[PDB]
Order: sequence, then C-alpha cells, then structure tokens
Amino acid sequence: VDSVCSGTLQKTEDVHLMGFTLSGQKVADSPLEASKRWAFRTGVPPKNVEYTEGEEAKTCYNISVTDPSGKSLLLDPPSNIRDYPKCKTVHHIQGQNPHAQGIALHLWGAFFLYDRVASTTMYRGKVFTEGNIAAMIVNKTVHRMIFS
Amino acid sequence: VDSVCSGTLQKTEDVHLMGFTLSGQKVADSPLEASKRWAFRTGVPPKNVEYTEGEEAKTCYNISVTDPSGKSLLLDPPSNIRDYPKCKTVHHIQGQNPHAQGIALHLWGAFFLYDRVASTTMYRGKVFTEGNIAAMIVNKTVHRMIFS
Amino acid sequence: VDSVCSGTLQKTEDVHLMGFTLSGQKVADSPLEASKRWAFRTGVPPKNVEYTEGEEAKTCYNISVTDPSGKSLLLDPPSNIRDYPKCKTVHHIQGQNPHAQGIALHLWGAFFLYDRVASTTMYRGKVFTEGNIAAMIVNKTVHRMIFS
Amino acid sequence: DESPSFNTSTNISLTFSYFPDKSGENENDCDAELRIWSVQEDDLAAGLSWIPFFGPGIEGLYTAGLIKNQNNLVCRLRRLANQTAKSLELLLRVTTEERTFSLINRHAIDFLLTRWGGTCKVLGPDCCIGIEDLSKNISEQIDKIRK
Amino acid sequence: DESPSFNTSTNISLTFSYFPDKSGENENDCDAELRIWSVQEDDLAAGLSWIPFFGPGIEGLYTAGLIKNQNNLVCRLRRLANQTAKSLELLLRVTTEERTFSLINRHAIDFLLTRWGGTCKVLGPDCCIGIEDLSKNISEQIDKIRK
Amino acid sequence: DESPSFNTSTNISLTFSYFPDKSGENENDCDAELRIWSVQEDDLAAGLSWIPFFGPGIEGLYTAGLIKNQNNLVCRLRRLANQTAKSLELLLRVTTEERTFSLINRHAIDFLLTRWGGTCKVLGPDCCIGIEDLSKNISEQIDKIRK
Ligand SMILES: *[C@@H]1O[C@H](CO)[C@@H](O[C@@H]2O[C@H](CO)[C@@H](O[C@@H]3O[C@H](CO)[C@@H](O)[C@H](O)[C@@H]3O)[C@H](O)[C@H]2NC(C)=O)[C@H](O)[C@H]1NC(C)=O
Ligand SMILES: *[C@@H]1O[C@H](CO)[C@@H](O[C@@H]2O[C@H](CO)[C@@H](O[C@@H]3O[C@H](CO)[C@@H](O)[C@H](O)[C@@H]3O)[C@H](O)[C@H]2NC(C)=O)[C@H](O)[C@H]1NC(C)=O
Ligand SMILES: *[C@@H]1O[C@H](CO)[C@@H](O[C@@H]2O[C@H](CO)[C@@H](O[C@@H]3O[C@H](CO)[C@@H](O)[C@H](O)[C@@H]3O)[C@H](O)[C@H]2NC(C)=O)[C@H](O)[C@H]1NC(C)=O
Ligand SMILES: *[C@@H]1O[C@H](CO)[C@@H](O[C@@H]2O[C@H](CO)[C@@H](O)[C@H](O)[C@H]2NC(C)=O)[C@H](O)[C@H]1NC(C)=O
Ligand SMILES: *[C@@H]1O[C@H](CO)[C@@H](O[C@@H]2O[C@H](CO)[C@@H](O)[C@H](O)[C@H]2NC(C)=O)[C@H](O)[C@H]1NC(C)=O
Ligand SMILES: *[C@@H]1O[C@H](CO)[C@@H](O[C@@H]2O[C@H](CO)[C@@H](O)[C@H](O)[C@H]2NC(C)=O)[C@H](O)[C@H]1NC(C)=O
Ligand SMILES: *[C@@H]1O[C@H](CO)[C@@H](O[C@@H]2O[C@H](CO)[C@@H](O)[C@H](O)[C@H]2NC(C)=O)[C@H](O)[C@H]1NC(C)=O
Ligand SMILES: *[C@@H]1O[C@H](CO)[C@@H](O[C@@H]2O[C@H](CO)[C@@H](O)[C@H](O)[C@H]2NC(C)=O)[C@H](O)[C@H]1NC(C)=O
Ligand SMILES: *[C@@H]1O[C@H](CO)[C@@H](O[C@@H]2O[C@H](CO)[C@@H](O)[C@H](O)[C@H]2NC(C)=O)[C@H](O)[C@H]1NC(C)=O
Repeated sequence: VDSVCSGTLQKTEDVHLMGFTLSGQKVADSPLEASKRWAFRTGVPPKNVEYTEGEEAKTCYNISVTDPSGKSLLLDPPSNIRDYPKCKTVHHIQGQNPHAQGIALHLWGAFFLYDRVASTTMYRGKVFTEGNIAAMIVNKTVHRMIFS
Repeated sequence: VDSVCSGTLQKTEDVHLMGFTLSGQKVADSPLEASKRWAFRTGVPPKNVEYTEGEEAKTCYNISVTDPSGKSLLLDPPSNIRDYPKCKTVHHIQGQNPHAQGIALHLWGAFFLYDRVASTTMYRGKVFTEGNIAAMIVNKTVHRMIFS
Repeated sequence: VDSVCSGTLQKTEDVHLMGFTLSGQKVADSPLEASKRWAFRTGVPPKNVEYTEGEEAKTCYNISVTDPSGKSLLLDPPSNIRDYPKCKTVHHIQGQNPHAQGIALHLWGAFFLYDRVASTTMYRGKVFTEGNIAAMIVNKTVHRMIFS
Repeated sequence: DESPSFNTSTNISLTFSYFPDKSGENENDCDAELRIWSVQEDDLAAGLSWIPFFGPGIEGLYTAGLIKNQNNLVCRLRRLANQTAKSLELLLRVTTEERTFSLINRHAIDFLLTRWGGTCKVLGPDCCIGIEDLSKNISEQIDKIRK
Repeated sequence: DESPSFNTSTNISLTFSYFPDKSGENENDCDAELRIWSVQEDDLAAGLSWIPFFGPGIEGLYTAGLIKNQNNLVCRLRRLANQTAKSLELLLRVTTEERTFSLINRHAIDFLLTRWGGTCKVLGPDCCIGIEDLSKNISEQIDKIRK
Repeated sequence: DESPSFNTSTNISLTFSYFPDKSGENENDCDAELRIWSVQEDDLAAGLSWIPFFGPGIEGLYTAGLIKNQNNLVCRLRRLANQTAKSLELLLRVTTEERTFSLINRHAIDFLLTRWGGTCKVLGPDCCIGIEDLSKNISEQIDKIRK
C-alpha cells in the first residue's frame, strides 16, 4: 500500500540493513579493475556505520598499502572491524605506493564492507568487499523463514 | 495493571538498568568457586553494555591472568571501564595459565560488572563482580525517594 | 504557541545543537584571563558530546601543558577531535606546570568546544574555544535559507 | 510486555509491576535486603555540584538506596535480571561494537515502537488513546441541541 | 516515504514494498539469485547457544538465507542499496564519530517521527489512527437510545 | 517544555519559540550579530559532492550563516545555551562513555516520549491529536440521516 501508515515496526530489532555487493550489481571486480575505483586523499575523516545482514560476496580483498618507507597508507583496523563473513574468493594484495598521500577512499561513494560494518575507507589487512546498504523492515517471523 | 498502556515513560532518563549480583542470588562467590565459572576461549568478541544503577557487591575480584610468557590473557580495559563502585570485599588475584588461549568468558552467560558497564569478558586489573541486569521505569520522584 | 504540541519534528536531522561561545557572552577571553577559568583535577572522567553547528569563534586556544618531567597533563585527543572550525584568532600556548595533577576541567561548567564535539576537558594540541550548546528544531527549509 | 514500572505505594512503599508468573517461580532464592548505588543526581545540593570540577569525584560520586521486600518485588527484580540475561547476550552477539552499547536508548525506542509502531483501533487492546473527554464532548454537543 | 517492508506472500513467497518507480528503472542490471548471511539468532537450538562461551564463535556465527526474484524485488533491493548510498554518505559527513554509527537506531527514530512528530487530523493522510471501533461504539450508543 | 523551534517569519525573518521568561532575564549581555558555521549539506552542488573523495575536505567543509537579532532571539539563543549547561553536565556525569554521546538522538527520543510516553485524553492539554476532521465526519454522518 502507498500510505505512510503501511508497514509496522514492533521492535528496533526488526530494522534490517542489508549489504549488497557491487559484484551483485554486475560491476567488474577483478583486482586490477576494482583498484581503479580506489584512491588516496587527505582532509577526509573515515566514517564507519553498522549494518545487520549482507550478501555472500563473490570477491573480496585483503589489502596492505604503504608509502615507500614502509608506513601504511591504510588505517589500522578498529576493534569492531572483522573480516567479511562470506567471501568466495579473496584477493590478497600487499605493496607500496611511490607518491600517494592520505587514506583510501572509494570513488563511487560505495562502501568498503566488512563484518557488519560499512566504511568510507579501506582498512589495512582486513577482508572487504565493495557494496552499498539498504534499510527495510523484517519481522522475526519473516526473518526466521529466510535464514532458518 | 496487565495492559500494554500501563506505565508511563516521560524521559529516557527514567529508564533504569539495575545490576544485581550473583552473590545476591545466593551463589557461591569464594574465589576458588567463582573461578569455576570463568573460562578462556577464542573466536568470541567481547561485548560491553551500559547500565545505570547496581547492587552493593558482597564480593569483587581484581584479576590479572597471563600466559607463561607474561602476556596477559585478559584484555586491557577500555577508557570507560572503572572499578566497581561498591565492593565489601575485593579478591586480588595475579597469576599465569600454563595452557589457556583467548579471553575470559563467563560460563553462565552472566556479566562481569564494573562501574556502570556490564561485559561478556573479564578486564585485566579492574574490579568486578558477577551479575545480571534488569530494565525498569522509575520516574525522578520515585528515584529521589529511594536514593535521596 | 505555549502548547506541548507546538512544534514539529519530522526527522532526527532536524534536531540542531548549536555551540555558542563565551566570547559571544561578552566574557573576557584574553589568554591570561581565560586561563583563570581552567583548572586541574583528579577523580573526574572527561566526557564528550556531539553537536551540529556553532558560532564563528572570536578567539581559540591551541594548548599543551605538561608536568615538569615533560609528560602531558592534558589528554591525548580522540580520533573524533578536530580543531575548531572557524577561529578568528588562535592562541598557541605551550608550557609546564610545577605542581598540578589530573586533567583540565572548565570551572564554570562550560564546555571546551572543538569541531562538532563539546568536552568537559581540554585536549592537548587541539584548537578549542569555550562555550555552551543549545538544542532546537530547525527543518531543512529553514536550514537552507540560513546557511545557503 | 513492556518495561516494568516501579511505583511508590498506591515510609517508602514500593510497587513493582513485573511478575514472573506471566516460568516456575516460587518461594525464595534471594536476599530480601537490597542495598544499591546510583550516581549523584542531586540538584545543586552543594550549589556548584553540577560542575565536573566541583563535583565530588569518583570516590564521592555515588548515592545509596534501599529497597525492601514488601511484596517480594526484590526477588522478582532479582529473578528478572536472571532472565533478562539470555536476550541481552543474544542482542550483544549481533552488535559489532564492543566498546559500549546504549541499552537505555534501545529500551526507550522499543517502548515507543510497541505503542506506536502499529495502527490504532479506538478503544482497543494494545493501543493507548483516551476517549473519555472526546465522548463527553460528543455528549455535550447532543446536550447543546436542546431548543 | 518510510522504511520499506519485506513481507511473506499475501515455499517462501516474498513481498517488497519498495518500487523505484516512486528514477529511470527498467529491465535488469542485477542477479536474480541473492544468497545472504545473518548472525545466528536461533533460540536455544544448542540449549546453551545464547552464552558467548558456548556460542559457535566467528567461524560458525553466520546463518544462510536465499531470496528469489519472484517480483523482481531483489533487483529492487539491489537498486535501493545503490540509491541509499548518497544520503548515507551525506549523513556520515555530518557525524564526527568515526568508530561506528547506529543507523539502525536512527531509522527506528525517524520511523516514529514521521508518524508522530506532527499532529493528527482524524481519518487523514500521513497519520495513523483507527476509528472503526470508535465509530462502531458511537453507532452502538445510538442503538442503546431505543426505548 | 519541549525542544524550541526556529521558524521563518510567519529577507530571512526568524522566529524562536524559547523565552527565558518561562529566570531573571532582561536587556542585553550578548552580541546581536551571530555568525555561524554548519557542515555542507548541499545537494549535488558539485554533482559528485556527496562522495567523500570528491568532497571538499576539512578546509572547505563548512558553510556560513547569519542570524540577526530581530526579536532578541539571538540573545535568547545565547541565554539558552548558558542554561542548558547544567543539565547537560549532569547528564554526562551519569554517562560512562567518554568518547562521545549522541545528544541528538537523546532529544529526538525525549521529544517523542513527552507526546507519546503517556496516555491521551481527547481534546486535552499535553497530548497531540486532531479531531476537526473526525467531528466533521460525525457531523457529515448526521447530515446523511436526512430522508
Ligand atoms: C589478510 O592479510 C593480512 C596481511 O596483509 C593477514 O594478516 C597476517 O596475520 C598473521 C596471523 O595473525 C600474522 O602473522 C604473525 O605475525 C606476527 C607478528 O605480528 C609474527 O610474530 C608471527 O610469527 C606470525 O607471522 C601476519 O603478520 C599478519 N600480517 C599483517 C600485515 O598484519 C591476514 O591473515 C589476512 N586474512 C586472511 C583471512 O587471510
Ligand atoms: C587492581 O589490581 C591491579 C593489579 O592487578 C592494581 O593496579 C596497580 O595500580 C598501581 C597504581 O596505579 C600500579 O602501580 C604503579 O605502576 C607503575 C607502572 O605502571 C610504577 O611506575 C609505579 O611505581 C607504581 O608501582 C600497578 O602497577 C598496577 N598494576 C597493574 C598490573 O596494572 C589496582 O590498583 C587494583 N585495584 C584496587 C582497587 O586495588
Ligand atoms: C596546535 O598546536 C600543536 C602543538 O601544540 C600543533 O601540532 C604540531 O603539528 C605539527 C604538524 O603535524 C607537528 O610537527 C611534526 O612533528 C613530527 C613529530 O611528531 C616531526 O617528525 C615533524 O618533522 C614535524 O615537526 C608538531 O610536532 C605538532 N606538535 C605537537 C606537540 O603535537 C598544531 O599544528 C597546532 N594547530 C594549528 C591549527 O596550528
Ligand atoms: C550505483 O551503481 C551505478 C551503476 O553501475 C554506478 O554508476 C557508475 O558510476 C561510475 C562513476 O560515476 C561510472 O563510471 C559508471 O559508468 C556508472 N555505471 C553505469 C552502468 O552507468 C553508481 O556509481 C553506483 N553508485 C553506488 C553508490 O554504488
Ligand atoms: C540465573 O540463576 C540461575 C540459578 O542459579 C542459574 O542456574 C545455574 O546454572 C548453572 C549453569 O547451567 C548450573 O550449574 C546451576 O546448577 C544452576 N543453579 C541452579 C540453582 O539451578 C543460571 O545459570 C543463572 N543465569 C544467569 C544468566 O545468571
Ligand atoms: C553562563 O554565563 C554566566 C554569565 O557570565 C556565567 O556567570 C558567571 O559565573 C562565574 C562563576 O560562577 C562568576 O565568577 C561570574 O561573575 C558570573 N558572571 C556574571 C556576569 O554574573 C555562568 O557561569 C555561565 N555558565 C555557563 C555554563 O556558561
Ligand atoms: C512519578 O510517578 C508517581 C507514581 O509512581 C506519580 O505519582 C502519582 O501520580 C498520580 C497521577 O498524577 C496521582 O494521582 C498520585 O496521587 C501520585 N502519587 C504520589 C504519591 O505522588 C508522580 O506524579 C510522578 N511524578 C512526576 C513529576 O511525574
Ligand atoms: C510478522 O509479519 C507477518 C507479515 O509479513 C505477519 O503475518 C500476517 O499477519 C496478519 C495480521 O496478524 C494476518 O492476517 C496474516 O494471516 C499473517 N500471515 C502469516 C502468513 O502469518 C505476522 O503476524 C507477523 N508476526 C508477528 C509475530 O508479529
Ligand atoms: C519547514 O518549516 C516551515 C516553518 O518554519 C514550514 O513553512 C510553513 O508551513 C505551513 C504548513 O505547511 C504553511 O502554512 C506555511 O505557509 C509555510 N511557510 C513557508 C514560508 O513555507 C515548511 O512547510 C516546512 N518545510 C517542510 C518541507 O516541511
């Protein structure tokens, strides 16, 4: 129904934020292609946001990037950053950048997805996949049937 | 009254989360007994949750446990972890475990209680007591009479 | 209108917390005067609170204070503490205290204002201004006209 | 159902709306005495008490209270804590944030959601609305029809 | 409008209230198959499962589900995520807290604000209130007037 | 009472619902001029502005606004901040979390709690409900009784 009143939210638990991948959006995810969407920049503070469920990822990345001196250009992961839950193929990459400064920011405005945490930046050594999230109401009964 | 509408919540301040001890639940709290409820494990991320008031504790523990090499098996306390407010008797314990790995998790699913913070794990060097918390509505007028 | 129902809040975004300075409250802000309102103390845990908009500051301070041994008496700034957004004149001060202990607490109960964060204490090396905050409802339409 | 409430009587008579009967619970496995602590929320008792600097500090921070087992409520409180645990652990499992968790704001929201997430059926169970003054006005209108 | 809902039918028939038609969206730029993961919210399946210690741990932490493209909803879900992004980035710009953000509590509050921030005009658009039982009682009162 | 609101007129006429008269407050201890800053919430002004990477950065992050003392509101705003302080410090005393605090979400919840925590008495003070269209429909029903 198109009405504002259509829909019921009984507990906060029934708000579900789902992470959908860019691979699921038929976007090229090869490491060489994927990296063309990532870029370094200063003056931007990385932000993180919690979500509840996510799509099984086609591909993920486990990346460490430094400057020539060996100092990471990627931020150390916060306590609450865990490797993405379900990746079919992880791309482990470790290297250095000759002339880059700041932090890794996704170009499309998409998020770096980890385990129930989306971010505007790439965390060093943590498994992630690219994606976006969407909010919806799912009651427990509906939730129980899907996941079981 | 048994009705959903029974009860009024005027401000968020009127939600009170009280910490009740296991000693108050006539549970053996001697250090040798108490420790039989604590155990080490990996793969579990410690969680913390804020509460508002608590019972004066009968006994508390100030514990540090490491591995043989001297590295703590207990997590360093976060900024917001303070010693439990009111302990009648504190049990200071410091030692090492020959073959244990991970973090200290309460077996009963009870919480490690500190100063207005409940946790699924034991923090190194902080005074705690075991307990559970309960939620209720208390207006300021009711609150003022009790605590005064 | 004086009624409880007077006023509408459609999104949480429409709650605005504005930071007003003490200089805007015709309070002496010269470094030598300003510092008479700051004092060190133990047993108090510094608290921070987020706000949304603030007044352009007349004067700000960028302060570092240690003990004689060189150890800072001011707390290291948390990830989310950024220099105050708009200061007309910053007072950079760096020195030591012969016999002081604890953290810097504002005497008036006013807040140390940074970039969208108010605090009960002074953070080492971060630009701040003194002030208080106020809560109000501003819809986007009203907001768009002001800031543009 | 809904966050239980803790009222005063109808010194210090207390009422606690939660009964575990609504769970095999009988007799006593709890201490009737319940001494408790809360952060000093006093209003200008020392005048400058609100200011952090002039605040008591961690040592004098707490205030003490006592709750007696007038209607076996303490034990019900005690039991309640024991049962809250499971749901609370499950809640936390889902959360990724380790540092803290505002259970307080969660309960406040859930309180509202239960009474306003849905749609109201006037004079019906599970919804709060008062019609005594509306129906009285309907009746007052019918009284105005005279002559 | 309001957080879309995801209902079951009227196995596993699913309904998704969001349509991008309410944006030039047609055909398909998404996979019909949607396999997903969620944290085990099972109720005492292992009996002691709720307890962290007896919990599965990060490896066995997740449960798997499948959503089919019955009404092209998956793609609508997929599209929805793509559009949510902009507002979500702008939201985060404003926030100073980097560590986390409870978008979940924000949506819950905004849901309530939309339906209760304002003032109600009985039997009107944008407000939820039910008058079927109130007007039936008005009608029942008029029936009681007999003799 | 309730979070004050800041409306526009009935350029840039402004209305501020808070009056300290509802506190010995008279004359002026504040600057009429009020220049302020807010985070750029512009909608695609640069097209790609929403994206963090293409965002201005901390230096160009802020937007500037001006509020004039048309009805001495600025000083009332100013005073309001001064008085908010005490309650705000007391609030924070209770909190254990040091890192941050979402006062914003707290106010949003308290707003709702005041207008919906309790139970409504139709057409009564302290509750928001609209009966003009309901009573008009009651009147329209009585008009339908004709013949
Ligand atoms: C994702 O990639 C990172 C590397 O970029 C992997 O992290 C690596 O994890 C192992 C095990 O924790 C670390 O090995 C140990 O390091 C310590 C020193 O810290 C050393 O004393 C031990 O002997 C051992 O070698 C390794 O250093 C760490 N690397 C970094 C740079 O942090 C991570 O495991 C990958 N994730 C997955 C799912 O494969
Ligand atoms: C709870 O037990 C812990 C020990 O497990 C007690 O912590 C101890 O606190 C004192 C005072 O802060 C520390 O002493 C000082 O340590 C520094 C080095 O960090 C040293 O330079 C000083 O000369 C002095 O000895 C002590 O190290 C610390 N121990 C640990 C392991 O952190 C704590 O005080 C107990 N709580 C209560 C309420 O008694
Ligand atoms: C506010 O005042 C503080 C000082 O109290 C200023 O902080 C200073 O920032 C610069 C640039 O980040 C630091 O310089 C660099 O330090 C590193 C060592 O950390 C050194 O290797 C470099 O060669 C360089 O000198 C400086 O150390 C730092 N000082 C402190 C005490 O943190 C800050 O810039 C002032 N803010 C404004 C807006 O002016
Ligand atoms: C949402 O998905 C669309 C569709 O792919 C993305 O659009 C792409 O945007 C980039 C950057 O502007 C362009 O180079 C591509 O050509 C676009 N693709 C198509 C098919 O037009 C959009 O950027 C995505 N945004 C988010 C937040 O995920
Ligand atoms: C709540 O209290 C009960 C009562 O003590 C606890 O039950 C105990 O559970 C352990 C572990 O399963 C058993 O070994 C004991 O025999 C039980 N005690 C009794 C008297 O039956 C229960 O575990 C507590 N749970 C929490 C969350 O505190
Ligand atoms: C709010 O502003 C008033 C007005 O300046 C402050 O009052 C001052 O308080 C200090 C400390 O008690 C006194 O020494 C001054 O004499 C007071 N000023 C005046 C003009 O009376 C008050 O402290 C401020 N409080 C906050 C929270 O900002
Ligand atoms: C705090 O809650 C108490 C109930 O626990 C309220 O007290 C009763 O309120 C009703 C309705 O106004 C009165 O009929 C009773 O006579 C009150 N009893 C007593 C002993 O006060 C109390 O009003 C609430 N306080 C506030 C400020 O809301
Ligand atoms: C969970 O949500 C579903 C809808 O997705 C609810 O199911 C329907 O509820 C209505 C109203 O009670 C009934 O008329 C339908 O027959 C229900 N259908 C089914 C298949 O159950 C369901 O009631 C909700 N569950 C809870 C516990 O609130
Ligand atoms: C934003 O708030 C303003 C009030 O400050 C609203 O403006 C008035 O709204 C009423 C009711 O719709 C109208 O009768 C007035 O004519 C409006 N005045 C003006 C100057 O617009 C405004 O509608 C609100 N905006 C939104 C999008 O909700």
